[PDB]
Amino acid sequence: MYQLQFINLVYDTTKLTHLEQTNINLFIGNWSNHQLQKSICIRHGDDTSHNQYHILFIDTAHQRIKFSSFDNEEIIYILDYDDTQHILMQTSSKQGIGTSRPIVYERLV
Amino acid sequence: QVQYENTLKNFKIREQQFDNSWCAGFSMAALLNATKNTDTYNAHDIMRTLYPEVSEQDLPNCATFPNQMIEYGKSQGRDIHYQEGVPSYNQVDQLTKDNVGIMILAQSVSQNPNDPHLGHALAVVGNAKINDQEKLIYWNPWDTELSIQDADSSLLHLSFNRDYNWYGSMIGY
Ligand SMILES: [Cl-]
Ligand SMILES: [Cl-]
Ligand SMILES: [Cl-]
Repeated sequence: MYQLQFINLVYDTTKLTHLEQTNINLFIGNWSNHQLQKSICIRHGDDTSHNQYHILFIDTAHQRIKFSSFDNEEIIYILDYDDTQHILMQTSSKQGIGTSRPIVYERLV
Repeated sequence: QVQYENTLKNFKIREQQFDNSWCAGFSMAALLNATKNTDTYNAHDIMRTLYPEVSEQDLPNCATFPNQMIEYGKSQGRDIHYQEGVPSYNQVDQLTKDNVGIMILAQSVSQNPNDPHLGHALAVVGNAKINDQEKLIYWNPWDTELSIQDADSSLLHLSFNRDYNWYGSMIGY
């Protein structure tokens, strides 16, 4: 069995440009990494969701979003669009020097 | 074609960074294994040494501060100092021949003030002249191979199409 991380992104589309919304939407879905036996379920949640994360930055030029959870504000998640069936997830410590390898996740179905 | 190559004697890539923030542990471990001529340093153990209290479950998210880089160095019999900017080709050449390890401190290239900087540590391996131009040779813990930097440039073109600025170094490993 795999480990499953739920990422409920909480944000208000009325406040975003069409390009910002298009970029966030690139990441919505279910994704897996076989080497780590780990899967991620990325959804647009709401304020009563569990596993909430808030958006720190949307980089439309590079197709990348940064976000963090209220559970641990000291870790920043960075998602990068790779292609139609793959994204890259990276984590970085907010304090100190330390940033993971981008981890490739492939689209579940 | 390589006209001249100067690398740390016993440097070998032995482990690779995945889903953790231990790039400084990786870099220090590789530099120390190189200068001490051993295989007994490793990222996990170094980070554990730096964070004795932290649970195994939470260790992967621990990052490294400059003071820890210097103090860990000291515990291993090394006098570490910070130098701002990129080291010159001639400085790297001397240090490498003198079997002294250099850790790179790099920061992601930020798009605007609201875009958070990410910190990353790498290891210098030496220097070379390739097609008539001076280069520095480096190892990014994300990778299983070495990389080449124009000696006149602080802009690092890391794998996965990520650009970082080499803002300074910890010299003395
Ligand atoms: Cl718009
Ligand atoms: Cl929910
Ligand atoms: Cl910042």
